[PDB]
Amino acid sequence: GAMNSSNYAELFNNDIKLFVDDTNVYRVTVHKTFEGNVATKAINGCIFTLNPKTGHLFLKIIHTSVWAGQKRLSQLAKWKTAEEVSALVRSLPKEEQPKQIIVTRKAMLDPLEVHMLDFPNIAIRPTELRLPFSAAMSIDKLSDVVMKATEPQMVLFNIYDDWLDRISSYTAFSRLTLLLRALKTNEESAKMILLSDPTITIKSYHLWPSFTDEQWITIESQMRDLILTEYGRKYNV
Amino acid sequence: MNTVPFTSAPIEVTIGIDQYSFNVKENQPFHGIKDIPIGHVHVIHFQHADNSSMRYGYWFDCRMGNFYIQYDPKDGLYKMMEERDGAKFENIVHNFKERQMMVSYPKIDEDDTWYNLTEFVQMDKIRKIVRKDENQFSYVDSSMTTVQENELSDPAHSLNYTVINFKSREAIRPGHEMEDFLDKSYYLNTVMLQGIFKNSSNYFGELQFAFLNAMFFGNYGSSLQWHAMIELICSSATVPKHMLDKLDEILYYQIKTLPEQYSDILLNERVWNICLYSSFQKNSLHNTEKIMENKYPELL
Ligand SMILES: CC(C)Oc1ccc([C@@H](C)N)cc1
Repeated sequence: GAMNSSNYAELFNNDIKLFVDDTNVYRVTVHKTFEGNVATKAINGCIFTLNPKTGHLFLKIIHTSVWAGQKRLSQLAKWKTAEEVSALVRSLPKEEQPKQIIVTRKAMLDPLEVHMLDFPNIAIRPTELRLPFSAAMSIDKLSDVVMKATEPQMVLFNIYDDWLDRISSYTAFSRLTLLLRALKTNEESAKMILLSDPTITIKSYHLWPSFTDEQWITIESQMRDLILTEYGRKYNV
Repeated sequence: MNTVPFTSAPIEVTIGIDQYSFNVKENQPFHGIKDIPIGHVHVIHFQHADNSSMRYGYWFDCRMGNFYIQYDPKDGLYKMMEERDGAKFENIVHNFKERQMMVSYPKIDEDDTWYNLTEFVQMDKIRKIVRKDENQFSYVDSSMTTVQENELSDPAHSLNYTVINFKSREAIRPGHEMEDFLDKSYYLNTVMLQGIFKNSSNYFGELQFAFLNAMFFGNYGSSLQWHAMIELICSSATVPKHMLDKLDEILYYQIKTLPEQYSDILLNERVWNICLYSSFQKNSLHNTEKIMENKYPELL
């Protein structure tokens, strides 16, 4: 059934699974027209498809040309997501195909179920977790490749960098969700935290800074303080 | 006019014949039902006074044979049987008619309710949904499950309604996933009407039969089938104009005939609100929407 805090260790067992987040697929700017009406302009988007055990991220870039001449784009975006996830599964060797796909938004359930009819054994599950994957576009290297795309494109990343050499998947996912929650709550301050010290760099082949174990403890504590701070500023506590 | 005689009424029972129902007392002298209109299917149904568990009954057409009812004290139910001796039957019926031992089905210079509820229902199609090829009449009861219900356990006692499933490969063409899920016209018109039912009359026949089994026997799987067949039409953007007009008449009489006190269990809020207010055909069911709003404004 639905994924929640009670069955949370299931994410890090040995059954292949993917999270699918569709938040950033259909992205618009709302602006005024010369006549004083309101119009939207779409910008490139992406599907965020993540294996939480390995860190492997299948970032399918959604180029604005997809939407040309189409109606009801927010509905189309869910079906486009499901089409692309199904295409990804079919492209994978059988032993790499997931046994479960967890959608972060329940409106993806029926579109994905219908697109995956050929895969009766792949379970499509919602979750009651509020995961912060919408903030993927606050990661500079992911945002850069999406915005520069001139055509549909899939780009593969490891969202954990080399962390799994030193920590477990459970811990790596917790670090990731903390970083993304911080970037979602106050992007400027989170980015300031991550880049404050100029002697800590991002390897060309990585997404995050090369922190030592002790610096990650410092960073993580600073992220927790940020989230609680904003929770104070937000609710006056 | 035709007759269904009863050998006797050894146990106290409520007897239904089409939309009428009446009571007979334990060992009260009673030999059956006369003046049954020729040209329609009919259903004769039973609910025992001592155990209201299991409503059960028989679909039949008097043109297809001479049928009577006889209580079986071993299996504990009223059974329909066919009498092949035609002169014996006429003579039994004549003795019962002379002695005024049969209740009279209403005549009435005005009613069309039963016609309107069974317009497209044919015995031959009933006998393919209810498989018991040695009898010309068909038994249904409260507990019988449908083929689709069994997929999700005795196959010979099943209601073989046409399986409808909106998230199935039959319903969804490869490459037209969104199109076919949001607009069921290709499933309705190509797969079901052209492919399986052959015409809309057979579709409406199964829809009408499903409703009547839900209403008369409280058959839950029949209620599911009735709603699915309605939803498949209302969720199609492209439906022949004559089908929509006829569907409105069909549902009108079904809603008119439904007991007001059975609506809580016999009507599915989601399907009806979607069909009357959200679907492609939200503006095409004027008679049905008017009677639903005046009789069951709560559900909506
Ligand atoms: C012998 C005579 C025909 O028995 C009956 C008459 C009426 C009824 C119901 C209609 N009150 C039942 C049985």
